[PDB]
Amino acid sequence: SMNPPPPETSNPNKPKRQTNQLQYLLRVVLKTLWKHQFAWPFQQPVDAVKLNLPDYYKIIKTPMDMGTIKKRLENNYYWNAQECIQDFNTMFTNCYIYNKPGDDIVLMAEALEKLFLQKINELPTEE
Amino acid sequence: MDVFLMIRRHKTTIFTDAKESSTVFELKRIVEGILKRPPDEQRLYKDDQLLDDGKTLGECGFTSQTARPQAPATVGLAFRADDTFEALCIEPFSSPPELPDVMK
Amino acid sequence: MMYVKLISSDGHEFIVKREHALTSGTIKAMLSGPGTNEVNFREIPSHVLSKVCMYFTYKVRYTNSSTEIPEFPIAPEIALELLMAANFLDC
Amino acid sequence: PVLRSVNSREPSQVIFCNRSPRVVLPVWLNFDGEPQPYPTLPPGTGRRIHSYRGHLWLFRDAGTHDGLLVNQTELFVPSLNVDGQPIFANITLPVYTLKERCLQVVRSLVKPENYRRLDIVRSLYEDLEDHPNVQKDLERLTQERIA
Repeated sequence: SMNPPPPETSNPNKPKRQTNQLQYLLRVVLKTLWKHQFAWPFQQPVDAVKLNLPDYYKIIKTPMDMGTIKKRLENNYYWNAQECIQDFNTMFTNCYIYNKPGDDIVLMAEALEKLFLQKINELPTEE
Repeated sequence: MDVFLMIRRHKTTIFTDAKESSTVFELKRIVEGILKRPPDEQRLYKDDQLLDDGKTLGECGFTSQTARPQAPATVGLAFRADDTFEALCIEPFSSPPELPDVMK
Repeated sequence: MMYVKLISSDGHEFIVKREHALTSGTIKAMLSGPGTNEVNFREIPSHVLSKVCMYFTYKVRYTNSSTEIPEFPIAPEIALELLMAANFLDC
Repeated sequence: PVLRSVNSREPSQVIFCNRSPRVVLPVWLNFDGEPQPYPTLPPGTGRRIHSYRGHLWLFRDAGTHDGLLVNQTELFVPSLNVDGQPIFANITLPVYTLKERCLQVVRSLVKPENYRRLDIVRSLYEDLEDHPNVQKDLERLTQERIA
């Protein structure tokens, strides 16, 4: 269809890991963003068929959403905190690529990103 | 428009409304209907200023903008006492307690 | 224009339109069964009862308005006593 | 399913106008009747938005979730536009009961963990803790609609 399969959340050929920083990213960072009033557009992959966005997956080469990130954390997909943080950044960046600078969805993403940056600023040192 | 009033004397408060265009005397008629003393036994005041019977409430400086239902304007009332009028005397309401610390 | 007298614990008397005082379910109950135009409140002081009367005026003016309405303002210092009064008065 | 949007796919332009002193959170009830909040309106502001015939809206205070009115009612559903005229949604305060307005101000002043340090009758503690809740107002409104 217009819609590609979503990013993989589990890959047997990719080393799995857990650290106290990845736990914090699931239990504090992802949880806080997931519960935000404006999380809903970001909770699952962009459905370009339903939203009638025939160019979305032509413009966005590395799709990412918080549903994918949640499942990646819960399945220990990430090697370290940086890998997980990269996925959150990709999600924000994709929104900013596809949408106009004053768009409603961009203001929602900026609100989540501000909160995201505040929470990862308190990331525990690895221990 | 309408002006929302509190007419106060001693420990009496009347909540009423009237028009900017209505007169001080008309307000005394309202007081008469309620406290059963005629206009000639009443002096009305805005702060310490005696109001003339013939003036409209608007001419006295009452306005719809400053006499709201939720924040009515005060009219002082003094009653005749035989050969004199009593001094305007509006008894204060009680006081709340100190604000609790948990309310900042 | 029927008025009723509401009397505070500390002895202030408040004279309000009957229709306005009927905003309170408690006052409505207290005046029910004519077959009484004065109500005593042994536990509501004057600073609170005054503010309650302003609420009655506000409610009747703005209920069923088709357009915008202002906020009913409450100073922090009176909020707990006004909450107790409102709970007692069912308004 | 009672309170949900119909999937009409028939566009309807709507003006949201915040004539309250609150920051307003517009909330769309989706096709499964689940709330989807949209960008907030500052007091005294408005904007023109794309909705659809038989889509269902409610409005709340973005900070407290206090309920607001729209065109004097709890819920908004637009018509089709006549000759492309926009449909107006006038968002206002309700007349809160004095008790609810008092609960709003106390909640605005006191942290929930301190509610039980206020000297007020105990029953008022439960009242303070019972925060305005869209889910609970939707259950009450769905009750009303059955009747």
